[PDB]
Amino acid sequence: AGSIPGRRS
Amino acid sequence: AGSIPGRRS
Amino acid sequence: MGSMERASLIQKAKLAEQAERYEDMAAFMKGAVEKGEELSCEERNLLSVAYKNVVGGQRAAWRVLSSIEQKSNEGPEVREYREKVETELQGVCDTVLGLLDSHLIKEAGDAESRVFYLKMKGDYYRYLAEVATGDDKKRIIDSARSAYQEAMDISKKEMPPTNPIRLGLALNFSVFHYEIANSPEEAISLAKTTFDEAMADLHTLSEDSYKDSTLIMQLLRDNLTLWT
Amino acid sequence: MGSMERASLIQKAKLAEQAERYEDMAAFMKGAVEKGEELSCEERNLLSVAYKNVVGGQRAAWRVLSSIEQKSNEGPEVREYREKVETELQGVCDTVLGLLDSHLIKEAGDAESRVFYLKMKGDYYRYLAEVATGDDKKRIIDSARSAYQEAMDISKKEMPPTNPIRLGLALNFSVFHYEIANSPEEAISLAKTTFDEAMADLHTLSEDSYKDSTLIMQLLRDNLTLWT
Ligand SMILES: *Cc1ccc(C(=O)NCc2cnn(C)c2)cc1
Ligand SMILES: *Cc1ccc(C(=O)NCc2cnn(C)c2)cc1
Ligand SMILES: [Ca+2]
Ligand SMILES: [Ca+2]
Ligand SMILES: [Cl-]
Ligand SMILES: [Cl-]
Ligand SMILES: [Cl-]
Ligand SMILES: [Cl-]
Repeated sequence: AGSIPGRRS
Repeated sequence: AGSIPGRRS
Repeated sequence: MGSMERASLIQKAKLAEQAERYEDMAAFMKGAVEKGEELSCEERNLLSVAYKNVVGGQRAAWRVLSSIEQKSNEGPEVREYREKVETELQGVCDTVLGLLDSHLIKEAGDAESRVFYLKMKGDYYRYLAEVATGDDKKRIIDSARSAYQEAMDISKKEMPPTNPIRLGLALNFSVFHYEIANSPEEAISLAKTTFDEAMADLHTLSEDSYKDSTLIMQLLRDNLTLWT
Repeated sequence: MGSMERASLIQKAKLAEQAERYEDMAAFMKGAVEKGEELSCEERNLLSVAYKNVVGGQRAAWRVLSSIEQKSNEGPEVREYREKVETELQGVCDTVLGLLDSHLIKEAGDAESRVFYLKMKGDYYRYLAEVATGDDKKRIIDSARSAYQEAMDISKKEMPPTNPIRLGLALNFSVFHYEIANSPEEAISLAKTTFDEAMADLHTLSEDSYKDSTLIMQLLRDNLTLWT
């Protein structure tokens, strides 16, 4: 289950 | 140009 | 970071993100917050991206070690090292929560900032809950739920159903319900209602806003597909 | 790490590698080295893998920042932050070199350990040379060359041409020639002769040794393809 990716700015 | 990957043990 | 200019801290946070130096990025953004001024939309994103990456690495490592530890209970080293990583993770979560409490949230009056910070508060208590096992797992879960709920209430009143902050908040609260609170029905209901109400609002958006919202709606759909 | 058992340090280094916690891995292996006992083949690999990953992240970040810095010279923040990363990288290289000098190399008598450590010495001076710009770039380059050369001399006398340590040493020395010493002809000649002499020795190997050697020979071939 995926949360929101705070991957890239 | 690639050196030796000390990637995994 | 008290001797560095606020603008220099922000500029170096952006450089650190480009260099994938997220520990540095977080320390720069922590310094920027401690200057005491409110954060712009872009600056809030930098703060969130930095700590999300740092704690994301710690969570991934903790899960690897916790899995090894459980396979061994079917010397003290595996437990000791899992404990060390867990303590470091809790320290990072406590640091972020301290920044929100001193004093980001109390000065955040606009919906876009206040909902963003309260979602953050819910997220970092959720990360604490992931590793909690003692007399305070319940209180940590309730702290996460309370922050998410206040953010939810504001976002329903003040933001359109397609707002990316509102959508990402609902996504993470639904993950909270499913993974932390043992409420998969609430998780599925929230994700479905969030998706459907956003779908009905898409006609109001520009091409660029449409892409932003549909991207996050796909994440809700992916979870629903996994959960049903 | 003075209060932790050597065996516990080794065990935790292996756990850290599984968790991709390479900074921890390096600190555990540094503690193991400082116990003063020689390292086994497996333990030497753990030491090398840990620091290779740590400095590999720093080199990647330094290149990102150096590229930004050069695009700006066509405030002081980009230079300052590149300098900070560069100083941290140099500290890691100095730490590894200190471990080799106190006292890994002087106690290493077998070809497999001595060549391995001297190749390491060449590698970490090569990393120092990558960022060197002052009155000591020449001396750093000569320190790398001297370590590689001593390792080369031992490996020719004591190891078969397919030995993976010998092959990886020649690979990295050829990269030294090409990238650091401005000697692309020497780099190409070394890679070609290394490949050809290994090819002629493959018939002596088991199925598993054959896979180990041909894998590294492919890396020599990839470089030759890029260089010619
Ligand atoms: C709280 C929060 C909401 C939304 C975002 C966001 O827009 N992240 C970018 C993104 C959109 N779709 N993906 C996969 C990433 C961040 C934080
Ligand atoms: C100095 C040194 C020599 C050889 C190796 C090694 O065998 N690394 C594993 C490997 C083989 N082929 N690839 C891509 C990785 C490490 C260090
Ligand atoms: Ca100022
Ligand atoms: Ca002991
Ligand atoms: Cl530990
Ligand atoms: Cl305000
Ligand atoms: Cl800096
Ligand atoms: Cl010895």
